[PDB]
Amino acid sequence: DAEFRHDSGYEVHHQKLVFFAEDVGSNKGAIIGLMVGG
Amino acid sequence: DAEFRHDSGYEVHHQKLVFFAEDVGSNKGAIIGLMVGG
Amino acid sequence: DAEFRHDSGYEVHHQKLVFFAEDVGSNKGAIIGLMVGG
Amino acid sequence: DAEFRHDSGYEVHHQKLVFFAEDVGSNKGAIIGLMVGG
Amino acid sequence: DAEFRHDSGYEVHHQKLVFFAEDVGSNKGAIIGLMVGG
Amino acid sequence: DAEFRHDSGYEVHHQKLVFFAEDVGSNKGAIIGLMVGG
Amino acid sequence: DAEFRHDSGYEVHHQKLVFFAEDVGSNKGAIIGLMVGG
Amino acid sequence: DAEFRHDSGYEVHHQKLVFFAEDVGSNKGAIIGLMVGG
Amino acid sequence: DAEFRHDSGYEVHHQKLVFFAEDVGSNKGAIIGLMVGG
Amino acid sequence: DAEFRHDSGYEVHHQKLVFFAEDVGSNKGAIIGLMVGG
Amino acid sequence: DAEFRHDSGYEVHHQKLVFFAEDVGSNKGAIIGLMVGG
Amino acid sequence: DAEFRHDSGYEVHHQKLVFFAEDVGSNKGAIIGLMVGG
Repeated sequence: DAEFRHDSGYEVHHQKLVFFAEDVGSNKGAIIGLMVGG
Repeated sequence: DAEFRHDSGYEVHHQKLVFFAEDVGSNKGAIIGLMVGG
Repeated sequence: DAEFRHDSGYEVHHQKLVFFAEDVGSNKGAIIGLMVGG
Repeated sequence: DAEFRHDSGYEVHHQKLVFFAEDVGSNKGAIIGLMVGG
Repeated sequence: DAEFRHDSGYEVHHQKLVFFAEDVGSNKGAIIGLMVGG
Repeated sequence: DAEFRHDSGYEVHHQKLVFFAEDVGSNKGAIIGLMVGG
Repeated sequence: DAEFRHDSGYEVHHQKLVFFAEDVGSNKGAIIGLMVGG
Repeated sequence: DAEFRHDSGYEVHHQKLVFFAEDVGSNKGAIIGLMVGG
Repeated sequence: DAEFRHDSGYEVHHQKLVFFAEDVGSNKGAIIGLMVGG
Repeated sequence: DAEFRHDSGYEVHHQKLVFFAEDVGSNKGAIIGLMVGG
Repeated sequence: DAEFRHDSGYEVHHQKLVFFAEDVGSNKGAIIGLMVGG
Repeated sequence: DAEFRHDSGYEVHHQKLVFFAEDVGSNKGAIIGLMVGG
């Protein structure tokens, strides 16, 4: 799960970036190419 | 699950970006190509 | 599930982008190509 | 573009799966959330 | 582009899986959240 | 681009898996969250 | 119950305030949110 | 119960304040959020 | 209960304040958040 | 301002109390008995 | 301001109390009995 | 300001109390009985 929050007060600027990310180009907890005999 | 929130106060700027993301190009918890004999 | 919220106060700007996303190009919790003998 | 082909000769089996896929949960070459001032 | 091909000769087996995939949970060459002032 | 090929001769087996994949959970050549002032 | 009384004799002044109050923003002897099983 | 009384004799002044108060922002003898099983 | 009384004789002054108060921001003898099993 | 929320899942009980309150017997931000000469 | 939240999962009990409160018998930020000569 | 949160998982009990409070019988940031000559 993800809980993202951003709260702004008094801000003066030319440029501002806020970047919040969890899974970007990811295979978390994945099973890929499994073989079981029985 | 995802809970995203953004609250603005007093903001003065030329440019501002807020980017919130969870699963971008992802296969979280996926099973791909599994083989079971019995 | 997703719960997205954005609240604006006092904002003055040339450009502003708010981008909220959960599953973009994703196969979360998917089963693809599974084979079971019995 | 896709050019998928499968030819079977002499095959004997309990189970056989052939899985050919392209762009499964994808946004290839897509523009999402773009802003140009002029 | 994809050019997928499979040819079977003399094959005998309990289970056989052939899995050919391209761009599974992908955003290849995508533009997401871009801002240009002019 | 992908050029995937598999040719079977004389094969006898309990289980056989052939897994060919490209760009699985990937953002190759993608632009995410870019800002240019002018 | 309230018994408020003010008697003026010989008084000379720019400003005079007499403030008599009882139960201002009060919940005296109140039952709020009570639960009895039997 | 309140018994408030003020008697003025010979008084000369720029400013005079008499402030008599009882139970200002109070919950005297109140039951809030009580639970009894039986 | 309150019994507040003020009597003025011969008084001459720039400023005079008489402040009589009882239970200002108080929860005297209150029950808050009580639980009994039986 | 007040933002109150309660969400129930799987609940089994003899008795349950949820009590949410902000201003109970309160004079928040109040002016009482002010005197200004000019 | 107040932001109160309660979320229930799997709960089994004889008795449960949740009590959330901010200003109970309070005079926060109040001016009471002020005198200014000019 | 106050931000109160309670999240329940797997709970089994005879009795449970959660009590969250900020200002109970309080005069935070209050001015009471001030006198200024000018």
